[PDB]
Amino acid sequence: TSWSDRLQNAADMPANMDKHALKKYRREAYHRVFVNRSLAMEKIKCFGFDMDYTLAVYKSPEYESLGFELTVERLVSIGYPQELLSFAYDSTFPTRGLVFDTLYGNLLKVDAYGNLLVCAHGFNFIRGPETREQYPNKFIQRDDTERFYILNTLFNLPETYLLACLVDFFTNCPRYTSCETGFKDGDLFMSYRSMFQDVRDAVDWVHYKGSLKEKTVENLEKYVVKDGKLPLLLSRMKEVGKVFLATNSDYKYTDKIMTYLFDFPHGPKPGSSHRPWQSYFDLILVDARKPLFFGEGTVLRQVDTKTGKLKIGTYTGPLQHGIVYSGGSSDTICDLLGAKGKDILYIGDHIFGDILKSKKRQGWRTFLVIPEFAQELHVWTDKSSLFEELQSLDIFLAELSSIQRRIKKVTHDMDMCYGMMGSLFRSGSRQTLFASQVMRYADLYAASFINLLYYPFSYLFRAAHVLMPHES
Amino acid sequence: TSWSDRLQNAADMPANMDKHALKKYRREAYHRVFVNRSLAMEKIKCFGFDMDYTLAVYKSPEYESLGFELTVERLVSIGYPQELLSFAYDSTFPTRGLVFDTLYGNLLKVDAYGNLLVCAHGFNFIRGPETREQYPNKFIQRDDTERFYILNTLFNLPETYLLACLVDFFTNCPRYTSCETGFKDGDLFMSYRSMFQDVRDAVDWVHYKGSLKEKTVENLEKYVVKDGKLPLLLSRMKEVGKVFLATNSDYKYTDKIMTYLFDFPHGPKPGSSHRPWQSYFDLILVDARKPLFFGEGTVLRQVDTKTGKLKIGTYTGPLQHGIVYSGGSSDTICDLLGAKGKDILYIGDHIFGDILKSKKRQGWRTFLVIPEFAQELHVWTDKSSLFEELQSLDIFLAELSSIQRRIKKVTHDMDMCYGMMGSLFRSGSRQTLFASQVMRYADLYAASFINLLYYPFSYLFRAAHVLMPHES
Amino acid sequence: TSWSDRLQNAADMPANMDKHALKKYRREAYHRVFVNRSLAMEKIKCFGFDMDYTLAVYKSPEYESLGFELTVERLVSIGYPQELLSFAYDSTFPTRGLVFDTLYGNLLKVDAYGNLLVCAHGFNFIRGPETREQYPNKFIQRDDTERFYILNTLFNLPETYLLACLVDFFTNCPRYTSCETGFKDGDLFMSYRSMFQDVRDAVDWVHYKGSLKEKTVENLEKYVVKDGKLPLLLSRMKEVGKVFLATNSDYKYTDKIMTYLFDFPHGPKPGSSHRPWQSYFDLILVDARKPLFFGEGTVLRQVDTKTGKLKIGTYTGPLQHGIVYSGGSSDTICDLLGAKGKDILYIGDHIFGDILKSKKRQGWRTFLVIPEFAQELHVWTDKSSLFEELQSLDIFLAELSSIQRRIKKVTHDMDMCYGMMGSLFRSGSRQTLFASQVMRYADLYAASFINLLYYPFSYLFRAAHVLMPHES
Amino acid sequence: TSWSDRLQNAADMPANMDKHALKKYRREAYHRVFVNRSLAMEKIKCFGFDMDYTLAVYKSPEYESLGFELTVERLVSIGYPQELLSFAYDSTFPTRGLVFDTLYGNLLKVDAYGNLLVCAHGFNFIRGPETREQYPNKFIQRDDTERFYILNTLFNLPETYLLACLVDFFTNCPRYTSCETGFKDGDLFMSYRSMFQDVRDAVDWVHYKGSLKEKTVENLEKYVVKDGKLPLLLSRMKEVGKVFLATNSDYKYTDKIMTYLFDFPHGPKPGSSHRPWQSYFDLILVDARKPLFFGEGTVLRQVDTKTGKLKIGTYTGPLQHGIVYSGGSSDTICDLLGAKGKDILYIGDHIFGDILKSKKRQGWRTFLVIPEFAQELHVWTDKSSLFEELQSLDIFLAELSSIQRRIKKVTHDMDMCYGMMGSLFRSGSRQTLFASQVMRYADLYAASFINLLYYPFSYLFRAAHVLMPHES
Repeated sequence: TSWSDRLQNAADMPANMDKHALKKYRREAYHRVFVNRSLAMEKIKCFGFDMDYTLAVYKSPEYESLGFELTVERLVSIGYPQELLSFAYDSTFPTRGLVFDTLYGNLLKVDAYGNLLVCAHGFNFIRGPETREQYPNKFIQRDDTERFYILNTLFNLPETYLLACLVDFFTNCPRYTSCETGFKDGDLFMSYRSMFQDVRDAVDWVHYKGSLKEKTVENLEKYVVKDGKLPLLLSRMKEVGKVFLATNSDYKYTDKIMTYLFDFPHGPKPGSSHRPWQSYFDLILVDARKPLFFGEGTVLRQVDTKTGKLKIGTYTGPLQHGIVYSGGSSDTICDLLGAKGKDILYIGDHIFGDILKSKKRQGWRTFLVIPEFAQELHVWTDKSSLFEELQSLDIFLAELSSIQRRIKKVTHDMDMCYGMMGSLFRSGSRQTLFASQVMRYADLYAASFINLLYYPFSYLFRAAHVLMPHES
Repeated sequence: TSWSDRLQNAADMPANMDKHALKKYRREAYHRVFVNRSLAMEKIKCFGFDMDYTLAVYKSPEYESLGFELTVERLVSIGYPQELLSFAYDSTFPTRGLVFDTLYGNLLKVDAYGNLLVCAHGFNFIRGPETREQYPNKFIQRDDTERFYILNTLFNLPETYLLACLVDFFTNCPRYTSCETGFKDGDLFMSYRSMFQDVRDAVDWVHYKGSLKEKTVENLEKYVVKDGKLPLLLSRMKEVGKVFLATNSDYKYTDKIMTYLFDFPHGPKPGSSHRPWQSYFDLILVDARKPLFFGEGTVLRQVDTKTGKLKIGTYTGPLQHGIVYSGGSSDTICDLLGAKGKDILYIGDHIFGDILKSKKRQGWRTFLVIPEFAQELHVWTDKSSLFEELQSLDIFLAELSSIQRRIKKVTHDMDMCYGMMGSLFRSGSRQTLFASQVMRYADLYAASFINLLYYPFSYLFRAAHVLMPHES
Repeated sequence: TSWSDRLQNAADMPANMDKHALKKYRREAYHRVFVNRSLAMEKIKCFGFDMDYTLAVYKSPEYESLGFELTVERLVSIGYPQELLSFAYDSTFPTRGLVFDTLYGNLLKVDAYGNLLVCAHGFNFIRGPETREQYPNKFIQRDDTERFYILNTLFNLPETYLLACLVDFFTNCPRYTSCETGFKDGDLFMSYRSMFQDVRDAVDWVHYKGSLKEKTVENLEKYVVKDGKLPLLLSRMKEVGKVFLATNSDYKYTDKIMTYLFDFPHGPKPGSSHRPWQSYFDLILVDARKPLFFGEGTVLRQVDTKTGKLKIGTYTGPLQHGIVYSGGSSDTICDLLGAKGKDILYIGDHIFGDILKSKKRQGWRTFLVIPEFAQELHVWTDKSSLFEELQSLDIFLAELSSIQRRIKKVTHDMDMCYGMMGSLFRSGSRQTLFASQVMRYADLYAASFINLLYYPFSYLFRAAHVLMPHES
Repeated sequence: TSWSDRLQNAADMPANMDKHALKKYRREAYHRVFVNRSLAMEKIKCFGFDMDYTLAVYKSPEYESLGFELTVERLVSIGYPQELLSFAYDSTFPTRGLVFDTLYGNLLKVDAYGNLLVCAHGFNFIRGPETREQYPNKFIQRDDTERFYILNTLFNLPETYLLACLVDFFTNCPRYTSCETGFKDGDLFMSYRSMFQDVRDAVDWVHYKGSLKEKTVENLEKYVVKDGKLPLLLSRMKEVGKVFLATNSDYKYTDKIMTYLFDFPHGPKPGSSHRPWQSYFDLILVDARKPLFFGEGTVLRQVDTKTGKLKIGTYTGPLQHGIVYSGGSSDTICDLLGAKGKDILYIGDHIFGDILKSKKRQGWRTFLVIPEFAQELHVWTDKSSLFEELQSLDIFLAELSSIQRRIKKVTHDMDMCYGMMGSLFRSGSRQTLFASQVMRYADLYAASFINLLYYPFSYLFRAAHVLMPHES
């Protein structure tokens, strides 16, 4: 059972909007919205969305596997060895948020301070003392963006696995000699940095020039979660505020995906007339180019929705019914909707991108969708006895060895319940960079934004005030 | 009673090193070290220091007043009006960490998200609704460094006050017409941005070219806290690890100040032979140019300690006894002392500078000295009933107006106990940017690093593990 | 008769290598090599070439017309109006080296100092006094690269004409309102800058992603000049020095074009065995990325010549027979051939690019091919009586009005003999920027590098020494 | 007899303004204005000047020697060896326009293409073949500004000589070991790059913070050429156009120097009332910050001429009588004087700076003052038989060894007549970079702008039209 299986199981359920049923439902951890900073929903005047992995949650592991396969095919196409074609995506390996070290060809799981939690070279998980040879301080400077690439998006899951497969393959292929920084084949030297750049370029190519979108749209039921409660929640949002879409995707793809997402034999609820997806939005903006969107942005354009092409000219007019915009900036949204940043709840999955930038640059309120959380929460709740043991061990050690070996063992057994690279949010008792970023920049979070359906219009989401050590 | 009065009162006390006395002493909040992240002192192999406002804590408000007076004199010298000479420093106005908005000429106190807590234009504190005219979202983008300057150092206290004095003066002087972005005098327009740049340039000039250092060194008893326990703690550090100085100051000034700091008729303890200040350090580095120091740094040079001039040439040799270094980088320290970053505890007052950068760039452990904390902690403890009331009011409001007016009143009365710009760490129930940065980057903090004297050699400083909302 | 007709007529002639015949032939202006700086051919050890418009001279106006048509089709494809499809390339309009002013939508012909010689808005040639409204000093700052784009390559001929066609079209189309900086259609505004960027992007797309290369290679006889003397000259060069190819083109295209260029039923001369094009080169380098090539370059790669794909890895080996390189830098050539810059004669058409950069960055000797010179020289020689009259008029005016009107008339009549935008090299008595750049950076120049065939192995090309005014 | 002796001898002569006398006087090469591009004086509406080395020509070698001595004193002051104090300026060594190679510590004289003409390491002039070890292509990339510094101003004459003295000193001092890129003293290594940076910093310090200006103004007769014809020419300019000063110097220094320059017991001519220097200018601008001046410039300020300080505020008003401006941009001049660039003749000595930039950025007309030309022209005319022999030898060699040795000998003997580094304008038959830049960017040039006094109001300065080789 993948995280998207959990999402689809919940998607198949009809909405019981009886107030006591709703109160009962959001008691359950899987239907809750979690709160890092207090948020009075009555003050939200505009609800904004990203599309990919937010409105359109791609099914796992099918979609990752498709991306993986097409990326492999592209690399072979440009000259990588035929053996790559024998690789097959394995969802049990990657966790989101890993760092690829282009100098030494390692995948690293780090905390918020750049401390090493896990280090794998290909499929070889490197123990603590061997890690010191390459990382003397068990630390990386993660903003050395020439060396380190942080694989923070769900689109980066296939390349996370592909990188490890490639390191493994070249290491074990007798044609290549393994060196500290890459592989030697006579008078050719393939650095890990060049290999990474080829992988990155290929993934980009698959998305922008290859067949990924075409293969997705030709089998939307295989690849995209669909939930009849989606128009219900969007219609409710539109009763109390404005609703907008701001997506990096182009109009043609957006239209295909959104049409699918709303393709039911009814509108907001069973028995109601179906309505086009566009009617659920006060403002639709495609080709957003986030994160540049949250700064200078790009020229505001208008989509000719008959052809899917841009009209000639920068668009200088007002918000009008039926118009679809392209490019622009976050200020476009504010201006056209008459909103100030704190009046906006922006809903998306890109934590290091949309969510961080909308918060830091514009003071928008944020809701982070974490598609994998459906599965993570299962594991967290099922294995809470392991975590509790780990807490007790840390506490007992501190108050003053055999205890350290036990801590290592429990840490490993806990982490392996999530996958080879462990939980998105931690390794044992140590939080990841990703966990830290969610706490810092996501006002609210959940496995799906559909969980807002279970809270009333003017709910006050509450978090405890943070105190300094001397104030506590 | 200023914060430096508190520091000097504690400095005058002899050290009772009986273990039970030490345990009793660090119970008291004023002699504690506070802990944001756990730190096992037994793992620290090197103790590093900054000088200014760390080893050499300048007395308040005398030193700020001197800086203020010399900066005013410099501005008048370059053509500012003679009326500036009637200004007098007032320590009850500035709090450290305010943001000068060069567009509208306001001092702003913000939270970690750029939300406005306080806004003053000159000496006029602007209420919430009037704040919306210039800050529609009650928010600033604090990394818009062309517009906003964050006054984060204690050296910035006099200019914090001077900026407000200047805005007040020009506003009320009939020769000038007050405009949105500056002041008009016929065919001359002085923007707030140009005024700020003159102030910044003048403060820099006073420190680097003017008489501030000369006036300080000619009356060190007036201007610099002195504590006989300083050589005791440094000598104890040197029994268990290496000790280093890394200061932006030049050798000649460093030598004057450090000689004063060690000028007692004894060495580490009463009855022991006096020893030169240099003997307490395994490595002395001046002209550090932090924060560039924590990246590429500058060429490593050697000081001719007879002349106080640099020797000709980049220094390419090993650590040797009696050598004093100039420039270099954080890697110099690591290389010469044989240390990895987590083996180092770096002690300084510059949170946004040395402490943040040493942590983020190098994974050093950090101890933040906060000179004003001696006074802040007094006020915090004396007015804890006001804070507790504020907590109860927030809690009562949330569980569902007259209560809001009460919250505003209590917030104001609490804040005014600290000064006109309130606590370094908060306004009412809201934490400042500065508080957030201390929590994030200072592993340990206190009003003085001398508080380490009260903890044993291998003490384990403990902080609770942070949990995400769904983990709690 | 186009310039490429002249080149092909000369290409059809067999080579008479009798020394007296060769001496007679290079007497004629059309078969001469012209000399800006003295060059002793005996000191040249390496002859290097570009491919496009150097070895492979595209036929005119056919090739420009193809590029024009495909660029138009691309613009219509992305949403430009269908009326564009009625445009047809006109070779009598563009001259190479014009400046597009993206602010006001003008094509400008300038001198080396940025002084305006010609200004056309669409097809309206703007007289001197109307030019002052937009160019008060009849001057542009040509290095303001945000505003001005210099159309210096033969690939820029179709877009030169397309820009004028578009300005004309939008000006005369009643749907658009002509404004100073672009065109208004209700709530859409198309700036000249945005229009130019679309044109530039479309031309790039046609070359890199569209069908231009495919359409060229499917009818090479229509599109590419072919000369049996080419292998004769290259074989002679290889008797006295090394020969190299450095092209921005990819291997697959290079191979198609070069195979065509050498496809005769003989090798260097009639009666000799045919030899593959690769055998004429000591070093073949594709994907050169000039001008970056003349600085840091890119990673050196090796082409798998069976597949046309790159081999995996940076190539670290020596020059070997049959290897084809990709990327690298000008230092690659020097290292592998054992050459110093002044030992190299580099032959190309890109004056502002390859020729200027190889000279300035590396001190290479340069030979500039100017494909249009075959026609320009015809016109120059036929209309020399007009030029002589113009000289006499300038001289008579200076020694001290009706004469100015005559000067304007003769200038116009002369210029119109070349085309609507006049000579590549001048307007009347004033030299263009392009002329100045040829003099400054091309040691040698001619309509074809084949003219080197008519000079002996160790010929001394001589130019007069330049004297300052006080030295003369 | 120095070049400034020649200038002062001509300065001492009264002006005979009889038209036939003026015609006779400017026949002589020393009183001529030389012409690179034609210039109709009747079209000039504004005459602009720099001050230093233009209006105020510093006497040689006295002024260079003063600068040299103060720079040496500063280096010794910051820790250079006492032996530096024995150096003494020698005007026979430096020629302006040399390139310091910070990698290998050489002074280089180059042509316009970066080809090496002369190479000296300290005082050792390196012959051609030894030059190849460090410069394999006898070429430098002169825009590699990290490595090469071009000493283009007369203020750079003392440091030109100082650099050679320092290389010589360290080479011959037994304490230092000479290495390829600097000097080793045990564990100290002084690179040539660090040595150059110290020299550059010291020269800057002498001008901006040291005593150079003070020592100059206390003995203006020793240090500054003075000519009673200066107010005569400026007064004549003001009869036909506007006159402006744009100087990088501050007001206080400008006022001292200009007051001296006009301190005669008369005004424009003997017998006329003296008038203040300011009355000769329609616009006076100080603190110009050229070359930034010719782009964005700096904020326009107004000088309080009573105090010599800036008034508070950006100046937003019109041109008014008696105002003195500070900062601003070249557009300030155009706006306030109502001029377009080609209406302006700008007169200065900084060829690579003011003259090049005003021409390239703004299309101003240019007059280059070359103070050394007074002496260079003497040598040129006296040794023209050597140059003529050299021309004959080059010509005889070309038409086809003993002749090459003769060419080298004559080249050396000619060059040595000018000084150790030869003529500003050439080495033998090869022109320097400086010569090329004068031809390219100075419309007019002479040893002094006073030579304009000898041409009538509406003189047409004529230069021959440049033709390409195929046009000739």
